Amino acid sequence: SLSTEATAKIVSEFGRDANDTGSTEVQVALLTAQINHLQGHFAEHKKDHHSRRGLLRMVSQRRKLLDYLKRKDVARYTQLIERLGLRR
Amino acid sequence: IKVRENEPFDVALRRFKRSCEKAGVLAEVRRREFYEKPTTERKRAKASAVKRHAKKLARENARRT
Amino acid sequence: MRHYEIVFMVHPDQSEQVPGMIERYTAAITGAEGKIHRLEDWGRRQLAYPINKLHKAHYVLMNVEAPQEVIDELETTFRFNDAVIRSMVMRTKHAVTEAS
Amino acid sequence: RKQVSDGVAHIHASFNNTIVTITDRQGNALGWATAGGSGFRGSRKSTPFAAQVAAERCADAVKEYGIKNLEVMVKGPGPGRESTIRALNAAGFRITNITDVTPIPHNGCRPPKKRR
Amino acid sequence: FCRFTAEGVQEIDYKDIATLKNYITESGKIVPSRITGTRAKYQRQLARAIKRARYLSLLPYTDRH
Amino acid sequence: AVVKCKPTSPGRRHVVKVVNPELHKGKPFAPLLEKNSKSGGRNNNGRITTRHIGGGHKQAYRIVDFKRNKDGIPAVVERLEYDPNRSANIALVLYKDGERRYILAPKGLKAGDQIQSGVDAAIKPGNTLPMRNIPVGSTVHNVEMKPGKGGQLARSAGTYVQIVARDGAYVTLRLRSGEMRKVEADCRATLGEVGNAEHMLRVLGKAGAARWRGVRPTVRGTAMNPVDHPHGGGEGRNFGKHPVTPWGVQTKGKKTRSNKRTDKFIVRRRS
RNA sequence: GCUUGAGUCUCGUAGAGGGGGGUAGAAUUCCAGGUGUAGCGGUGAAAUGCGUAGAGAUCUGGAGGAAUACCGGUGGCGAAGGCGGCCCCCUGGACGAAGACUGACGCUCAGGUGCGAAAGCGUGGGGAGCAAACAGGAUUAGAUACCCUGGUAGUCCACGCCGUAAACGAUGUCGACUUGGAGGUUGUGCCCUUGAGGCGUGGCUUCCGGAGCUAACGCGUUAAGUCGACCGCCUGGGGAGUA
RNA sequence: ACUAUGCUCACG
Ligand SMILES: [K+]
Ligand SMILES: [Mg+2]
Ligand SMILES: [Mg+2]
Ligand SMILES: [Mg+2]
Ligand SMILES: [Mg+2]
Ligand SMILES: [Mg+2]
Ligand SMILES: [Mg+2]
Ligand SMILES: [Mg+2]
Ligand SMILES: [Mg+2]
Ligand SMILES: [Mg+2]
Ligand SMILES: [Mg+2]
Ligand SMILES: [Mg+2]
Ligand SMILES: [Mg+2]
Ligand SMILES: [Mg+2]
Ligand SMILES: [Mg+2]
Ligand SMILES: [Mg+2]
Ligand SMILES: [Mg+2]
Ligand SMILES: [Mg+2]
Ligand SMILES: [Mg+2]
Ligand SMILES: [Mg+2]
Ligand SMILES: [Mg+2]
Ligand SMILES: [Mg+2]
Ligand SMILES: [Mg+2]
Ligand SMILES: [Mg+2]
Ligand SMILES: [Mg+2]
Ligand SMILES: [Mg+2]
Ligand SMILES: [Mg+2]
Ligand SMILES: [Mg+2]
Ligand SMILES: [Mg+2]
Ligand SMILES: [Mg+2]
Ligand SMILES: [Mg+2]
Ligand SMILES: [Mg+2]
Ligand SMILES: [Mg+2]
Ligand SMILES: [Mg+2]
Ligand SMILES: [Mg+2]
Ligand SMILES: [Mg+2]
Ligand SMILES: [Mg+2]
Ligand SMILES: [Mg+2]
Ligand SMILES: [Mg+2]
Ligand SMILES: [Mg+2]
Ligand SMILES: [Mg+2]
Ligand SMILES: [Mg+2]
Ligand SMILES: [Mg+2]
Ligand SMILES: [Mg+2]
Ligand SMILES: [Mg+2]
Ligand SMILES: [Mg+2]
Ligand SMILES: [Mg+2]
Ligand SMILES: [Mg+2]
Ligand SMILES: [Mg+2]
Ligand SMILES: [Mg+2]
Ligand SMILES: [Mg+2]
Ligand SMILES: [Mg+2]
Ligand SMILES: [Mg+2]
Ligand SMILES: [Mg+2]
Ligand SMILES: [Mg+2]
Ligand SMILES: [Mg+2]
Ligand SMILES: [Mg+2]
Ligand SMILES: [Mg+2]
Ligand SMILES: [Mg+2]
Ligand SMILES: [Mg+2]
Ligand SMILES: [Mg+2]
Ligand SMILES: [Mg+2]
Ligand SMILES: [Mg+2]
Ligand SMILES: [Mg+2]
Ligand SMILES: [Mg+2]
Ligand SMILES: [Mg+2]
Ligand SMILES: [Mg+2]
Ligand SMILES: [Mg+2]
Ligand SMILES: [Mg+2]
Ligand SMILES: [Mg+2]
Ligand SMILES: [Mg+2]
Ligand SMILES: [Mg+2]
Ligand SMILES: [Mg+2]
Ligand SMILES: [Mg+2]
Ligand SMILES: [Mg+2]
Ligand SMILES: [Mg+2]
Ligand SMILES: [Mg+2]
Ligand SMILES: [Mg+2]
Ligand SMILES: [Mg+2]
Ligand SMILES: [Mg+2]
Ligand SMILES: [Mg+2]
Ligand SMILES: [Mg+2]
Ligand SMILES: [Mg+2]
Ligand SMILES: [Mg+2]
Ligand SMILES: [Mg+2]
Ligand SMILES: [Mg+2]
Ligand SMILES: [Mg+2]
Ligand SMILES: [Mg+2]
Ligand SMILES: [Mg+2]
Ligand SMILES: [Mg+2]
Ligand SMILES: [Mg+2]
Ligand SMILES: [Mg+2]
Ligand SMILES: [Mg+2]
Ligand SMILES: [Mg+2]
Ligand SMILES: [Mg+2]
Ligand SMILES: [Mg+2]
Ligand SMILES: [Mg+2]
Ligand SMILES: [Mg+2]
Ligand SMILES: [Mg+2]
Ligand SMILES: [Mg+2]
Ligand SMILES: [Mg+2]
Ligand SMILES: [Mg+2]
Ligand SMILES: [Mg+2]
Repeated sequence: SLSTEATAKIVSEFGRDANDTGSTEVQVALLTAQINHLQGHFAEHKKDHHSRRGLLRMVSQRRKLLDYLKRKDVARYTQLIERLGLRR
Repeated sequence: IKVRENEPFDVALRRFKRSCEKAGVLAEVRRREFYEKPTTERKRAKASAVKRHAKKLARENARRT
Repeated sequence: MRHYEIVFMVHPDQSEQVPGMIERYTAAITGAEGKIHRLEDWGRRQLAYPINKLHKAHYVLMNVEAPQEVIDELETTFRFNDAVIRSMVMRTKHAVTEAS
Repeated sequence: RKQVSDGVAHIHASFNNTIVTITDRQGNALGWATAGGSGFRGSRKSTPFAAQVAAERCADAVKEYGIKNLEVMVKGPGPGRESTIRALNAAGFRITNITDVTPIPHNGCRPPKKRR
Repeated sequence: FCRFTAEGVQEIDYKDIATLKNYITESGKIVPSRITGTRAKYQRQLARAIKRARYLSLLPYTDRH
Repeated sequence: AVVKCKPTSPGRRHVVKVVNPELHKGKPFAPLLEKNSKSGGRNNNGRITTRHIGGGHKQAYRIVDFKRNKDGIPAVVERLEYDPNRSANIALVLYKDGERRYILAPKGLKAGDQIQSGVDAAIKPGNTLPMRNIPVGSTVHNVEMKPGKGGQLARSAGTYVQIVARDGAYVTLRLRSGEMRKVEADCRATLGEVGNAEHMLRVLGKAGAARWRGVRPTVRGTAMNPVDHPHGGGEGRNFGKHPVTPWGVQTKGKKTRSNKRTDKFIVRRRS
């Protein structure tokens, strides 16, 4: 469920400091980090539908933060997506 | 289950069996307990238990006996 | 990385090899970072029921920290070996001591 | 001829029958009797006394072997067994120990359907 | 009586069988909580340890082996 | 793997191809293939002894090693190839000292995997061993019936033998027929299952596809005249005869096993 | 802007949450082998069935499949369907503790899309037990049933379909608010652990009851009370959830 | 053990 070193690495990069860990910029990166880690898990398995429910929670949770971020500030919205590799 | 009873005694006395198994093998796994029926017959045996226990507190009525 | 608690049992005649067996399994794990926390050979203990039509197995508790690559290589050496009568590998919750 | 010291009286007590079978120490049959073999047929075959008389009929017909003392190994439920062991004393034996071999399956095979 | 002790807490372990054999009946079956006290949390740990001990042939599965 | 073909023509409607992408797209390794001329069913005396064989695509023989001796020499699998001579696909194994040879491709094998053969080795799919060294209750293939020979049993796509027991010098094997056959423990067996298990799900789809596999049409006895086949004649779809071969021997339940030299080795016949 | 809703991280706690792989013991059937002598089996009572070719019973050694006794509870987890031997692998959520951060990011949702017991269906495995269909013996006025002896699809597995159930608390989701008692379960505080305790306060949960509501039955801080947001649905019975 | 049925309408 994402190691503490993996979260702390992303937290102390996108945000201001290690203290700041709840920004829309940070939150979207932690979801994206976990969603990509789960693609290996759903490459095989496949029938694990209960875990997919948690994944599809993360996916929809991400899009509501991104859609919030776009309406709030278009500048940092476009800069965040280029770094993470979203919008396909 | 394995009951020797020393030497002078004999007279069965094997409640060790009767207060352990017998009913478990027999009147349960003799004929099929249709998955749901246990869930039904337990929950009524469970509801009948607390029906008596809740009444046992309110059993102290007038009586006059 | 992860802590484990390996408890395997060995056939009576091959109990003389167990001093050697432990040295081989230690060398596998101790090379890859994680140390062995406990060494306790239980000895030729009686079985509750016969396994493989015999009594008296030679029990060995290791208890060790290791990565997942080494522990599964050790798990495979138990199945491809007629000397070892059964084994099991428990999870983490830190290291321990004593108890028998 | 043989002349065994001790044996094992296996009792297979089902609801319908009570099959007594006296064997030796190493599970090797010496003789037997049944509630159906005693006479007692139909409703009479499923009773405590019809098992008693079957054990009395199994008590003799193993006198050639000359068993002094034996172990009981009851099985199934049945109306017998709490009556059949009484018969082994009254006949002429010494019961060393009484045991159960009632085969308890640890939820294994689906039993037959309930009857109406 | 209840759990381990006043300042016990601890965790019910499978290796020791002296304290563990008190929590199984003479046949080999597990004794329930309503006979031997015990909080539900430790009765689950106990049950799990009895099964782990059974696997290693430390405790027996039954007395017809 | 099993791809169903779109119905752009009748006889392309029911076609179901076994496309293996991991197979080789190029010419095979020339030193290990000689020519293989076709019999058309006929023998020494030029007479059709086996009916319904004739024609098909010209196909060269790969010199596949079944015995698999060359001991104590690890060998890297270079590439998985097509074999027209066989149900199962083959693997071009490059031995560390610089030989190449073909082997039957097991299930879990790929271009890059390393394989060893001999007495010691490791218990892993592809590694040939004597069946004495192999664990009881394990899946093998390419099994020898006699020590030192090639490999008779379990060489067809998806096929495998399971080792049931080991009585001293003899090993009891449960074959894919269901027959439990006793073989010598010194005999060798390549570990795992034979690959290309999708082979069975291929469906040809046209009459032509059987022709280019070297099969010729089977004519039914009932169609023929009395002179030709025991089933024969009748004025419009008659029979009234117990099923039989063209040579009168009863088909449809009639044991023709009569070896009697090898009946000692068969534990239980198949069912 | 703000921070109370909502979300993030931090350290843990419980759990048949899931998916993949192993392995254990009891038992059933069967397989060959030893013993052994007439029955066994079954039933309301019988018979078909099985047995002198030596069954049943008993023991020895295998093989295979499926399901996990006891723990086990008005216990737990899951959105629902549902989920119980033990062990590792990957993995989703829940809750608690005190902070720090974001700064309304929220709630509902027509269409859309996913998951969805059992039975079915398709291709390929497996097949002990059980068992629709089916057969025979009973029962009966008849018995295409109930009972008995046999018994194939199926139940198991892998992968696709199906998309329904009294899929039920017959109770849509989210939020706020309004007397109590006895418990179960899992947290975390304060105190002497001074001895299986003393005292709070969060989750989830079962039972009884107050006002209030209800046609009544009952519901009743987990509302069917008092209100708000949005959705779904209803408009006599048959015809018909049919054409 | 199992064990069927009761032709129509009629109490302001
Ligand atoms: K389904
Ligand atoms: Mg997450
Ligand atoms: Mg999380
Ligand atoms: Mg910020
Ligand atoms: Mg919106
Ligand atoms: Mg149920
Ligand atoms: Mg010539
Ligand atoms: Mg020639
Ligand atoms: Mg010639
Ligand atoms: Mg032909
Ligand atoms: Mg030609
Ligand atoms: Mg050829
Ligand atoms: Mg050919
Ligand atoms: Mg061929
Ligand atoms: Mg020799
Ligand atoms: Mg032909
Ligand atoms: Mg044909
Ligand atoms: Mg023909
Ligand atoms: Mg003609
Ligand atoms: Mg001719
Ligand atoms: Mg002719
Ligand atoms: Mg004609
Ligand atoms: Mg005709
Ligand atoms: Mg005719
Ligand atoms: Mg003829
Ligand atoms: Mg003829
Ligand atoms: Mg003829
Ligand atoms: Mg046949
Ligand atoms: Mg604040
Ligand atoms: Mg929340
Ligand atoms: Mg704690
Ligand atoms: Mg769990
Ligand atoms: Mg877990
Ligand atoms: Mg789980
Ligand atoms: Mg699981
Ligand atoms: Mg699984
Ligand atoms: Mg077993
Ligand atoms: Mg068995
Ligand atoms: Mg024979
Ligand atoms: Mg025989
Ligand atoms: Mg008769
Ligand atoms: Mg007859
Ligand atoms: Mg006869
Ligand atoms: Mg016969
Ligand atoms: Mg005979
Ligand atoms: Mg027999
Ligand atoms: Mg028998
Ligand atoms: Mg056996
Ligand atoms: Mg087995
Ligand atoms: Mg819950
Ligand atoms: Mg719910
Ligand atoms: Mg795995
Ligand atoms: Mg949730
Ligand atoms: Mg989360
Ligand atoms: Mg808090
Ligand atoms: Mg703002
Ligand atoms: Mg601020
Ligand atoms: Mg909706
Ligand atoms: Mg909708
Ligand atoms: Mg679906
Ligand atoms: Mg499903
Ligand atoms: Mg589905
Ligand atoms: Mg199903
Ligand atoms: Mg099917
Ligand atoms: Mg079909
Ligand atoms: Mg087929
Ligand atoms: Mg069958
Ligand atoms: Mg049946
Ligand atoms: Mg039936
Ligand atoms: Mg019928
Ligand atoms: Mg008949
Ligand atoms: Mg009938
Ligand atoms: Mg009739
Ligand atoms: Mg049957
Ligand atoms: Mg299963
Ligand atoms: Mg599976
Ligand atoms: Mg699977
Ligand atoms: Mg669908
Ligand atoms: Mg729907
Ligand atoms: Mg519906
Ligand atoms: Mg339901
Ligand atoms: Mg319900
Ligand atoms: Mg309720
Ligand atoms: Mg409804
Ligand atoms: Mg919703
Ligand atoms: Mg909360
Ligand atoms: Mg009231
Ligand atoms: Mg109202
Ligand atoms: Mg009222
Ligand atoms: Mg309510
Ligand atoms: Mg409130
Ligand atoms: Mg309140
Ligand atoms: Mg509350
Ligand atoms: Mg509410
Ligand atoms: Mg309400
Ligand atoms: Mg109402
Ligand atoms: Mg309407
Ligand atoms: Mg209407
Ligand atoms: Mg109408
Ligand atoms: Mg319709
Ligand atoms: Mg009539
Ligand atoms: Mg009438
Ligand atoms: Mg009338």
